[PDB]
Amino acid sequence: PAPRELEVIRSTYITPHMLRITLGGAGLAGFPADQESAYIKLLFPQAGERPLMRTYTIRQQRDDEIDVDFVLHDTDGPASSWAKTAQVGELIQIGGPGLKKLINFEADWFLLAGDMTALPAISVNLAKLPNNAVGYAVIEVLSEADIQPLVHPEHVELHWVINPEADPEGRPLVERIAQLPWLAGEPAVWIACEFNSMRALRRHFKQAHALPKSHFYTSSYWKIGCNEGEHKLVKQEDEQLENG
Ligand SMILES: Cc1cc2nc3c(=O)[nH]c(=O)nc-3n(C[C@H](O)[C@H](O)[C@H](O)COP(=O)(O)OP(=O)(O)OC[C@H]3O[C@@H](n4cnc5c(N)ncnc54)[C@H](O)[C@@H]3O)c2cc1C
Ligand SMILES: [Ca+2]
Ligand SMILES: [Ca+2]
Ligand SMILES: [Cl-]
Repeated sequence: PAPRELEVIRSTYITPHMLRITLGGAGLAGFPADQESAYIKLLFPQAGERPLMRTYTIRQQRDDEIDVDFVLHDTDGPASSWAKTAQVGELIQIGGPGLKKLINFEADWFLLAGDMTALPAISVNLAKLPNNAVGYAVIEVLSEADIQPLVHPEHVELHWVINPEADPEGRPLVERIAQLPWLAGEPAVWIACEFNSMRALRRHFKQAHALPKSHFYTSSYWKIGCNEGEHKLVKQEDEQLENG
C-alpha cells in the first residue's frame, strides 16, 4: 500500500506550543470518513534509508482536509521541526488512518487525562461525550498560555496541570488526579501521555482503585530521552510485560 501525498493548506498557531497544520489536496481522495481522534503516520526522508515515521492525531476532519496539531516540544525531531518550517503548498506523505480509541461511553462518570500530545484526542473525546456526562479531564500543558478553551459537557471539569519540564518520575498528572474526589458508580478512564507519567497513573489505579481494561485505557505517546523509534521498543516491551 502506497502513502498519500498531501498538501499543506494552512499553518495556524493555536497556542504558543501548539501549531495546527491543515492538510489537503487530491491525495486525500477516498480517505475514510469519521476519523477524528484516529492517528496517522507522517513519513520523513532519510537519505539512502527507510523513511522515518512519526505518529499524529487527526484533530479535525472536513470532507476536503484534515487538521493535525503539533506540540512544539523541546529537542526538535523530524516532525516538530517540519511543522515549524512547513510552507503552504508543501507536500508530505502519510500512512493511516489507524483506528481511533475513544473513551468507553458506557459508564457513570469519566476521567480523561494526558499531556499536550494527547490534547487533540482528548479534545475529540470531550466533544463527543454526552451533554450530561460527569467527571474530570486533567491535562498537562507547558504554560498558562497553552491552556485552551475546549468544548466539553458542563459537568465535566477541566483541570490543567502546568508543567514546563516533563518529569521523568511521572508525578505531576497522577498527583493532581489523586486529589480529585472519586464519584459514585463505575468510571471509564482514558489516559495518554509520556511513558513514565502513564506508568505512574497506571500504578496508582492498580494499587488504589482496580478497574477492568474495557473501562481503563492507557497509552504511552512518547518517552523522555527517546525518539519515536526508541519509544516504540519500550512501548512494546511494556505492553508485553503488562499483558502477560
Ligand atoms: C497515537 C499517538 C498519537 C499522537 N498524536 C500526537 C499529536 O497529535 N500531536 C503531537 O504533538 N504528538 C502526538 N503524538 C506524540 C508524537 O508521536 C511524539 O511527540 C513524537 O516523538 C514527535 O516526533 P518528533 O519527530 O518531533 O520527535 P522525535 O524524533 O520522536 O524525538 C525527538 C526528541 O523529542 C522528544 N519528544 C518527542 N515528543 C515530545 C513531546 N511532545 N514533549 C517533549 N519532548 C518530546 C523525544 O524524547 C526526543 O528526545 C502522538 C503519539 C501517539 C503514539
Ligand atoms: Ca464533577
Ligand atoms: Ca485514586
Ligand atoms: Cl504498573
